Amino acid sequence: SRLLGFDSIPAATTDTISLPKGYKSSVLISWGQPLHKNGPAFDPSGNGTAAAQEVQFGDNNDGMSLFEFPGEKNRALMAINNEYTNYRYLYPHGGMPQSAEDVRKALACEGVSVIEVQRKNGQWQFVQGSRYNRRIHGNSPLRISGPAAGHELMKTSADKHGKKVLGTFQNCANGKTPWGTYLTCEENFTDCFGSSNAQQQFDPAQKRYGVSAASREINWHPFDPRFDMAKNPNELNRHGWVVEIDPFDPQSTPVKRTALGRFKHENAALAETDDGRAVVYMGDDERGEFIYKFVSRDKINHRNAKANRDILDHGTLYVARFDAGDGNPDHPKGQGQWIELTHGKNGIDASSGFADQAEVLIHARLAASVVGATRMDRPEWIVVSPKDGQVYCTLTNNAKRGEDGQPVGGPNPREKNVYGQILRWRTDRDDHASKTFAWDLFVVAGNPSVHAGTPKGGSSNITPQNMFNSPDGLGFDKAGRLWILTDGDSSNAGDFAGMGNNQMLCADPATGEIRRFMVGPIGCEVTGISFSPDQKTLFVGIQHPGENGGSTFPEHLPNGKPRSSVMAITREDGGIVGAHH
Ligand SMILES: Nc1ncnc2c1ncn2[C@@H]1O[C@H](COP(=O)(O)OP(=O)(O)CP(=O)(O)O)[C@@H](O)[C@H]1O
Ligand SMILES: [Ca+2]
Ligand SMILES: [Ca+2]
Ligand SMILES: [Ca+2]
Ligand SMILES: [Cl-]
Ligand SMILES: [Cl-]
Ligand SMILES: [Li+]
Repeated sequence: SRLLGFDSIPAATTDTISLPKGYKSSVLISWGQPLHKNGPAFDPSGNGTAAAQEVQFGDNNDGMSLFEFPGEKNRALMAINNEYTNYRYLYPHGGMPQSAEDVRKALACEGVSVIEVQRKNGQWQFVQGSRYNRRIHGNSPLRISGPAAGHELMKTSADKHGKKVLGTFQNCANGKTPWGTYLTCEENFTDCFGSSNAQQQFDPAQKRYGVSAASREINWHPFDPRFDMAKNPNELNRHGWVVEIDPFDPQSTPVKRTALGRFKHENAALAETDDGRAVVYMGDDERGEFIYKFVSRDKINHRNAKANRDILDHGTLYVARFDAGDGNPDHPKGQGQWIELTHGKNGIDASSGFADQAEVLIHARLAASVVGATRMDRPEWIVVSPKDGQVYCTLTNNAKRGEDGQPVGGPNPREKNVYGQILRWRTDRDDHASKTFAWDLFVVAGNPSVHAGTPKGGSSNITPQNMFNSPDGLGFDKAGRLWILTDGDSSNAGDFAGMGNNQMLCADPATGEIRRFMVGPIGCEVTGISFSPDQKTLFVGIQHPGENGGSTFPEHLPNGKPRSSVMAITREDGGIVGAHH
């Protein structure tokens, strides 16, 4: 291959970072790092306060973007998501929150960490004390904008006007706009809500989004009533959005962009129509949910960044339908289309339960079911090639594929899918404004050591050497290499025998060739990817090392506490990461 400059590494089970010959890794920043001058040191005992956590790097770092600093090649800003927390390590008691301060501490872990990084002797390092350093967390004051701002469904007793919301949490992955802003995506936000009424009767929209009275083992609602559906049911509507942040303005108020719809947002991939309007491809990460596309009303003003202030408030939301494909067992190919989610179109009207467009966006999942969107195997990250504009989407797995309502077909070709696949599409005429596209399965993950000669063995670009499961994250570099990050079963046993710990692989989109590049430590997932502008440093996140108690990464102190970290990968020779030596 022209693009793959390293040899595929073996799978690993060690509590370390494994890389190819000639590569090195360094910890850029870890959960708990104070961001400001004289800030509170990380306390490995768990006794750190919620107020200190609000000024420290958040937990479980996930999607991230790097922004070049105008006029200074040795500076950059990074906006890094903090998705959730690990109660076994957050609290001294190691269990569920026991107080309002414990709840505040968990909310402080989540959100976004904006940091400055500087280079000295080729090595990028965190700059504690930079004026750009900032935490945006679960209790931060945010604004709501777009078509659902101010709607009755967005009003609560604490916010009677439906335009001011506390926090962004469950921040999964990201987007980077061409107007210098950062998009952060609220994914499993519903897990945080419960009810003080164990017999609460949830309405169809609440049930579709998966809320329950017990919460999904988060248990904030007994201490903070904002999360108690018996008292503040509309608070559920004020989360599950894409949030826009300006990393260069530390006093700016982040904005929830309701025009992009409400669902369990994984990431937000940017592209542009041939007539210059912004496009945002978005996955809803839940078994049997959909893939969405937002197209702005107005043209992007590339040379006047602030003229795009509210470009994401006006536009059109679509959802995908994919056909059955050609039935190819290895490389199925087909067509699909984008179906508009607008009140008064495609059967979305009062006869199907939608009074206005705000309700269509707040309950986008329901409107998408009305129009006949294709139920997918858990869409996670979406990326757009900078070389040819083709779009790539992980479909991480779907243990329920084949049950009633989720038939096997087209881009979801296997029942009880434990491995996942990567879906690709090419917008017609290579114009992102097109309502139709051609699709193919770029890779169908599998285990040819266990299941050779069967669908569970994967596609022919999968071998026992490079095999992996549950692709989640994706990233392109400027050369056109496609980086694949995994969040799968790390047991290295049964269906996952020989896959080892979670990992990162590199692929050539034009040939389908995939090589394993990095293996992460015990209990982690590999998530978050960004490159330095010169492409000589690849930044990648190690999330929840030791989720089940088997790691001390990265400090490796005796009976130590593992910490999610952002790693800086470089070549010892100083060349471009992934390229030939
Ligand atoms: N109690 C429960 N009921 C229903 N769905 C659940 C569940 N616990 C987890 N899930 C969902 O099942 C899927 C698999 O769970 P898991 O925690 O393994 O996923 P994950 O690590 O992929 C989450 P993420 O998408 O943030 O990376 C996810 O989509 C998760 O949201
Ligand atoms: Ca993910
Ligand atoms: Ca995942
Ligand atoms: Ca995960
Ligand atoms: Cl179709
Ligand atoms: Cl573990
Ligand atoms: Li253009």
